[PDB]
Amino acid sequence: VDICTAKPRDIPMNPMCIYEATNRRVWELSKANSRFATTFYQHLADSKNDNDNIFLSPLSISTAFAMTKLGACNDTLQQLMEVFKFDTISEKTSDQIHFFFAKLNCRLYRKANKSSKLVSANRLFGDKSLTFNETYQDISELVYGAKLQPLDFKENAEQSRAAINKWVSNKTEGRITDVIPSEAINELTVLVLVNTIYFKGLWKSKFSPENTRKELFYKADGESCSASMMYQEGKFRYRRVAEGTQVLELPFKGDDITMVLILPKPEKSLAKVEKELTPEVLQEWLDELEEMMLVVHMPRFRIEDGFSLKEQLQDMGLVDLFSPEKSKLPGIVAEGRDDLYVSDAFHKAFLEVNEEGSEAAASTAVVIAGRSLNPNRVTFKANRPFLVFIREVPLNTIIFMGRVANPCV
Amino acid sequence: VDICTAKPRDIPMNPMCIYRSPEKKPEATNRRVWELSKANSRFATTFYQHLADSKNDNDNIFLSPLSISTAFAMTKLGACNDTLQQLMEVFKFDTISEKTSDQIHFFFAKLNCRLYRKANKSSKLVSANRLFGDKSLTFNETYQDISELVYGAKLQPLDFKENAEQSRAAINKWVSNKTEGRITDVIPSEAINELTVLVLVNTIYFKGLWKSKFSPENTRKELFYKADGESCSASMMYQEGKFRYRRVAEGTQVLELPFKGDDITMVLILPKPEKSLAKVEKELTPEVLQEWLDELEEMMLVVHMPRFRIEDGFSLKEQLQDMGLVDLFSPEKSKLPGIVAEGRDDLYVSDAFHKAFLEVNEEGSEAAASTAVVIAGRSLNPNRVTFKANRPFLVFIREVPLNTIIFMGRVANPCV
Amino acid sequence: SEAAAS
Ligand SMILES: CC(=O)N[C@@H]1[C@@H](O)[C@H](O)[C@@H](CO)O[C@@H]1O
Ligand SMILES: CC(=O)N[C@@H]1[C@@H](O)[C@H](O)[C@@H](CO)O[C@@H]1O
Ligand SMILES: CC(=O)N[C@@H]1[C@@H](O)[C@H](O)[C@@H](CO)O[C@@H]1O
Ligand SMILES: CC(=O)N[C@@H]1[C@@H](O)[C@H](O)[C@@H](CO)O[C@H]1O
Ligand SMILES: CC(=O)N[C@@H]1[C@@H](O)[C@H](O)[C@@H](CO)O[C@H]1O
Ligand SMILES: CC(=O)N[C@@H]1[C@@H](O)[C@H](O)[C@@H](CO)O[C@H]1O
Repeated sequence: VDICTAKPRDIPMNPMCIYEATNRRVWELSKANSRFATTFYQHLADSKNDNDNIFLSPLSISTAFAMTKLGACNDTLQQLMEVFKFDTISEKTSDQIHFFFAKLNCRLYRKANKSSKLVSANRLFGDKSLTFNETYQDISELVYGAKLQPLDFKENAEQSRAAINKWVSNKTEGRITDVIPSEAINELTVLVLVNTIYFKGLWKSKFSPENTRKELFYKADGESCSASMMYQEGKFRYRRVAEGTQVLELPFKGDDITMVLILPKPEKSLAKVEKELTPEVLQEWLDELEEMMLVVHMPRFRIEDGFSLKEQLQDMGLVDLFSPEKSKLPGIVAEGRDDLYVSDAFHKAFLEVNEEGSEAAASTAVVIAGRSLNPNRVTFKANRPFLVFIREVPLNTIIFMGRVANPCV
Repeated sequence: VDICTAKPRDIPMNPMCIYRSPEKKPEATNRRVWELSKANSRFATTFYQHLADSKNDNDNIFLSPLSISTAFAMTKLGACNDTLQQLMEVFKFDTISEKTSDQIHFFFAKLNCRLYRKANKSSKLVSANRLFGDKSLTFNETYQDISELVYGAKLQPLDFKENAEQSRAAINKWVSNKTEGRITDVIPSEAINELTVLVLVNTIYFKGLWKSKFSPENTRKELFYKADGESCSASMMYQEGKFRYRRVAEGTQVLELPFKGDDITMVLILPKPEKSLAKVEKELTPEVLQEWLDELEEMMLVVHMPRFRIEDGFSLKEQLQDMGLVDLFSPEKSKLPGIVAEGRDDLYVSDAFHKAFLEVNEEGSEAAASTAVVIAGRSLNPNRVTFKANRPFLVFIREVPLNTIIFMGRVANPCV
Repeated sequence: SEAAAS
């Protein structure tokens, strides 16, 4: 059975608890994903210094929590529906959302042209001594291509953590190497749900390295660092808007996946734009872009971001799922454990931009019954940041999003 | 025999007369054309100082020294005696030590070859010379030939005796054409009559695009402070980037803005708000200007420069005369025997007119705006040097490899 | 910049 081709009934969804048409459904989900994206980004932004970098794949995070939702129940299940906005999809049963998410993934990673590389790989890691519910296992593999791999958490938390991080590294051409922090997984860890996404496109209009020059970049509080600024001249869908904010779209070969840069007018702060960000605000801009001859200056760079998702998500609505008391994930383990709750969830993203094109990768790991690690951190605030989006146009999906502030690498 | 690749021996000048320039007191280019470039500039600077001095501080000024040097160098071909000498002195051709007046022309052809390379370049720099003589007169064969061989000037016969006006309309049409319509009615109605036998004309036309773009989106209205102590609204172009710059004497700022191709650029001289431009002009010596140019160093700065159109026209007779060119204009003293054959050897220049045009803006086009600029990930030094041209300043458009001043002027009022 | 002279 191939879900991509299959129809609603052809796939026996048997979720334990509960709370063109396939195309308009998929779309509505893309909107739901977008909603979660900009909202999560704002919360994430409030936890960081306006001059720090921020990179993440909302899609990855949405996928890992959808996967997790397959065993959710009660409020836990409901809260999951609302926090990720799946509850805005014209449906009735919380279980139907999964079918369309599969449809989306299908269109996102399965195409003939493949002008640009965009792959995804999901997987589950359960303790070698437990008996996992068979429906949950079979449905996760079917809907999300996520097989359940055995791991000895009880006797080898570390072996396992390294094992998972390595599996992630393999699916991210080695750009994501430590999604899971050192002590995040312990003897009580029951399961770790993981998502990975890897992208690599070529500029439809590449830059000449001959036109790339070094340029002193001044960090807000401090001195400078050399930066490689690329230079190109040509026609691009562009648009200067309110308060002098510029919106520039850089399409990759194929035009199905593009990179949108957003920058405030010089001396005007970016924080104001972020606080007004919204799927519609963004759509508004995207609709106002016009073909125009322009000169584009843009740095050659790479940024890496990593963090816990627990904090942000709780503030957004996900409370139960992380509570050892209120969490309700009955549909996962059939026999072996019964008090399942998410101890933490980590994400890690990578973005590199050069003359040939761009490369991005991400991963989300939802750790069940592990040790809740205290929020990590790596501050190096820079200056004058611009927003970035790597989206798939036909599917209206924000694959990656972020704020580039330190073009010094 | 192509003059651009010819050896001096392949081009016989057979001049009617000769003058020996008295005894005096790099970079992979030709020694002689380099010296001629220096000469043209000495004339350029000097003549500009004179012209500006006779002009009110609130007036814009614009002209082409190269155009003038070329025309008179063309006229020198038939000059003799004191007319020949003065020509060599005023236009500083005599400062190319121990070189004879006829050798100047060979060097001038070589300079023109480089200048109007016409190669697969980006900026357009063209030139056109032409002699308009009366159909009834019989011009010197050597004069005719050399004017063509060295300066590419053909001899088109006109009927000044019967149809002077029709002849004037012909000349004007030619110049308008050679200047993409920017230079019209060069020759005044009054001028050109039944006694007119020769009208020598040189045209220079240039159009380039900025190598560093001035996005129209960033242009805004700002006050310009004229010499009369008043202000006016100007269109200010704005950008930040690296340009060859240098802070010289008494806080005067010198900035070079290159056009696509790097071969030609625009140099601006902006005195500190305190110092009046008249002073900088009075001190702008040929050797001083040269020092400044050599001191330019690439540097990150902010540029504030207005859009503007300048149209200047004037007679060169008076200025040139105060500078030493007298005989040429004297019906009694002029010596131009090498131009018209058989008699009429007491031929003199009745008048000499210059007309120049200059437009500066973002895209180079007078149309609306169709371009923009996006600079992502830039954070410059908060203490970067700033160049704000909201007061009178000097302007030059030069050919760097040769160090030739093609045009020059003063922007005393860019307002509308 | 566009300039011409005669
Ligand atoms: C094996 C087990 O624990 N029993 C339940 C079963 O009652 C339910 O029908 C199914 C649907 O998700 O989930 C589990 O299999
Ligand atoms: C000016 C010129 O063409 N040169 C010749 C000159 O060599 C010769 O001596 C003279 C007749 O005596 O005829 C011309 O002037
Ligand atoms: C002052 C004058 O008119 N006489 C001389 C003439 O004798 C001489 O042959 C000629 C050659 O250049 O130079 C002048 O014309
Ligand atoms: C809070 C709780 O455990 N009670 C309900 C239970 O009454 C119901 O039969 C079951 C079916 O999904 O869902 C549970 O959430
Ligand atoms: C290029 C342009 O538009 N300028 C025209 C040219 O097309 C025409 O050939 C010429 C007369 O021959 O007159 C010029 O003014
Ligand atoms: C046609 C004529 O008048 N003859 C003279 C000739 O004697 C002189 O040698 C030559 C050099 O310029 O110029 C010619 O015009």
